[PDB]
Amino acid sequence: PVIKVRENEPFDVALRRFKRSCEKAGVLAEVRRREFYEKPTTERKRAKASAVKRHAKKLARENARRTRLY
Amino acid sequence: RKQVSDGVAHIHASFNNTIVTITDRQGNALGWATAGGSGFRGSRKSTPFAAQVAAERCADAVKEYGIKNLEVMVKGPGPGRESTIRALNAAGFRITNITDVTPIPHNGCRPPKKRRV
Amino acid sequence: PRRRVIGQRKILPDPKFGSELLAKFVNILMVDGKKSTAESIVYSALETLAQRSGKSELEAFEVALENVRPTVEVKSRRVGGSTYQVPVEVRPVRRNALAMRWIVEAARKRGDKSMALRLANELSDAAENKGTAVKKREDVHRMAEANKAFA
Amino acid sequence: SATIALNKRARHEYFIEEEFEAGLALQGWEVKSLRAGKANISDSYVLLRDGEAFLFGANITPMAVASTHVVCDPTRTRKLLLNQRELDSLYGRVNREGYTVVALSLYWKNAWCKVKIGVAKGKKQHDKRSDIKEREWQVDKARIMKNAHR
Amino acid sequence: KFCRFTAEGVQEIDYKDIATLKNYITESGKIVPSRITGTRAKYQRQLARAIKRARYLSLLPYTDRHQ
RNA sequence: AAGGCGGCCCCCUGGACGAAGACUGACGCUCAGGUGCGAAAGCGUGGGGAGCAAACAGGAUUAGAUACCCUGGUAGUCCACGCCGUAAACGAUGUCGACUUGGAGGUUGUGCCCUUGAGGCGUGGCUUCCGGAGCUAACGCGUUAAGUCGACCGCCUGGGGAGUACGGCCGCAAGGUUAAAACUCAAAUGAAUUGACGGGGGCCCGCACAAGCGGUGGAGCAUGUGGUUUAAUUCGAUGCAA
Ligand SMILES: [Mg+2]
Ligand SMILES: [Mg+2]
Ligand SMILES: [Mg+2]
Ligand SMILES: [Mg+2]
Ligand SMILES: [Mg+2]
Ligand SMILES: [Mg+2]
Ligand SMILES: [Mg+2]
Repeated sequence: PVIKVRENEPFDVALRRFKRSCEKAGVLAEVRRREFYEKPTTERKRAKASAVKRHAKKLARENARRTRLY
Repeated sequence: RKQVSDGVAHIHASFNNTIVTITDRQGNALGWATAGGSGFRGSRKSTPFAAQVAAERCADAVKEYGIKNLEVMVKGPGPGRESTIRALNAAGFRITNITDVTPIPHNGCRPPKKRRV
Repeated sequence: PRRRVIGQRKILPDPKFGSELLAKFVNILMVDGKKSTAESIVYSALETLAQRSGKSELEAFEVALENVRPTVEVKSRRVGGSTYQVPVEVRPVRRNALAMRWIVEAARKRGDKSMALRLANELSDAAENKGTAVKKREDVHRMAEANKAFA
Repeated sequence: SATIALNKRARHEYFIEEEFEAGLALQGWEVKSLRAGKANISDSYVLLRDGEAFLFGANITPMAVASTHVVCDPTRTRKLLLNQRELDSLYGRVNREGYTVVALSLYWKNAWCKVKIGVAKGKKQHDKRSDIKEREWQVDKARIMKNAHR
Repeated sequence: KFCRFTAEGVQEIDYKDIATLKNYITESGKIVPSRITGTRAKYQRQLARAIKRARYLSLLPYTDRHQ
């Protein structure tokens, strides 16, 4: 991403904008999974393990609204 | 030598080392510095402080050219991705553009196997 | 204490002139329950410093403390046996306390005819940023600001 | 360099506390075999009688029978030359519950053979587990710290 | 949000449209996921094909950097 | 159908689902023997080979490491034509038909109402999570049942021996398939519970750390301890907790 800083802009805010752009692009987070070979078996296992937790959280959110006042 | 008004600083960072190099506008290196040569050995050169030391050494190594308008290009998931840039800024060099071009294979060559540590 | 979080205790108003700063200076300068002679020494030194600097005693003490006032504490929050310290900003109360502790410690460090004379001589240097307090502040600040990549 | 048959198994099998650089006393045909001649230092321990802490377990192969008068005994108890000042540790801290001192290695010191001795004790297969666990755990802690701090 | 294609009754999506299609690509040339766009699974699979057609025909860059 | 399939385009083509219809008229289900497909690995011929990577070499750890950590690295992984029918080929749940409370979704089509906004009511196919009766040894299934029945095939009869040998067939081979007997034992197992353990995790607490402030290891001396000497150096206390 091009983060060419214009005039009258502090280096601090310029670097923060660059870091935010990198974070929203998610380039740094992709190397931690592209650094090694994940077998298709392992990838599918991770995907289902993440899907199971992803609606289990919503299931618990919608189920904890019945009892347990505080 | 012949002084250049504009420059591009490439910061190739990695998990174990960080290299910073300078070119004018086309990819012709002028000065380079590494954390290994910055007085650090082993994993001790992987700290962002070592990256800052390497960046300031590279800035000192390019004093004879006097670059005023610099554009920084980061590459690699290293701790120095911000330390090198801030060191370059603090060394008196003005930054004009900031970019992070990192090689992202589109499901290309197969990476090595998982390490069972 | 993990759960019991207490506040800050109150000290005597230092009825010599009346100042919490002076009371804290006295109760940190005193040792072995010798508050009487500690007060005599510190008051003699401050009265000499008043004429030596031309200003009031309290104002001259406050500005001398401010001129050697530090800003960063270098604590040891390392995760284990590995050496990993951390500098942090200091709250104003602990800042003043540490500054006056450094002053009274330099008083013991530099020797002379009497502790009153040592205190007077060291305050006459902290007035124009000399002695030991400012040197210690600089020596702590250089190593507290040279390590910025470590958070 | 000048190293000869050593017993590194006993280092893992025991807790070496202190070491002695005392020498060994051996007869003919054996010191020559130390150069070449297949000396083996397995099952080595001291056999204190009164002040005579002989090394009992050692098999040095005799390479010749050209002197066919003296009977060859590869399992001979070899005498040991140690200062009486430092021999107090051996008549002292040996017979408490299981303390032993074993021959860790044997080397050369200016054409004279020196056998390194060491005071140690057994592990009962539970100290070995703890040692291996700690050796692995320090490595794992260093690795995880390095990975976390990138 | 809501599927604007269904809201406006857009039956088909053509790669030739760029002004109203740039809204579905990030600044890095990546496709905005459905969980952020608010688009149905019927039209996400057609938006992806249109974006791929535009990338092939140099109408929308694959990424910010190419050379 | 299963195995399994992921930029885009072009050509051929199989299969699946829906409103409203028209049409033959039991043409329907299963199926030993047989036929075909069928992960990867493997084999033969002809190609290619960027990266990865059995075997192999070197380096490192360890008492030892013919391994896990690292640098290289051939077969192979990439293509065409041939051989095997092997997987935890799993949903450990065979194929087809009917019935049995409900809730919250995903995907796909259609009908209607004023569609001003994915406004509202219906209606079929696939699929996901809870959950009632019921079932089960219990975990658990629960309209896609492991609930009640109907039609058929295959398989099971203690754990080892053993899916082994022989025998027949298949295959260039590796091996696959069909499949025992002698001998040993009184056990071999699965679901769940209580403790215990983990180099599993989370939370909490105590001058436990941090923060401070004083001390002990440096030096006279004091009793006390172990060892030594001695006639005895009188008994016990021997990590915190002597
Ligand atoms: Mg293959
Ligand atoms: Mg390898
Ligand atoms: Mg090796
Ligand atoms: Mg099966
Ligand atoms: Mg059939
Ligand atoms: Mg259920
Ligand atoms: Mg067989």
